[PDB]
Amino acid sequence: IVNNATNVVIKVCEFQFCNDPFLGVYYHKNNKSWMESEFRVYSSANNCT
Ligand SMILES: *[C@@H]1O[C@H](CO)[C@@H](O[C@@H]2O[C@H](CO)[C@@H](O)[C@H](O)[C@H]2NC(C)=O)[C@H](O)[C@H]1NC(C)=O
Ligand SMILES: *[C@@H]1O[C@H](CO)[C@@H](O[C@@H]2O[C@H](CO)[C@@H](O)[C@H](O)[C@H]2NC(C)=O)[C@H](O)[C@H]1NC(C)=O
Ligand SMILES: *[C@@H]1O[C@H](CO)[C@@H](O)[C@H](O)[C@H]1NC(C)=O
Repeated sequence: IVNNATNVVIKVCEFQFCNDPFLGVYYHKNNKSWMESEFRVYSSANNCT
């Protein structure tokens, strides 16, 4: 279950998970905006219904 700042996603797949999975939000100084930029959770996704 991940909330990637735009839509709630529920997936049950054979993920090859990273040892340090995370999400990365980048703050842009010039326009003072925060954007979702990094999605480091799974290296692969297969075999799921
Ligand atoms: C959050 O995750 C969802 C699902 O993984 C993303 O929605 C998909 O985005 C891709 C990229 O354009 C589309 O091809 C798919 O059709 C989308 N699925 C839908 C609409 O059901 C969503 O883009 C992700 N959000 C961010 C900011 O990365
Ligand atoms: C995961 O995906 C693999 C890749 O297709 C599947 O491996 C084969 O699946 C077929 C379909 O039943 C079997 O006949 C083969 O014996 C499987 N192994 C090989 C080496 O071909 C695997 O079944 C999938 N697992 C799940 C739970 O969906
Ligand atoms: C802020 O600037 C960056 C880079 O110029 C851009 O990617 C981002 O979309 C901008 N944010 C807004 C809210 O316009």
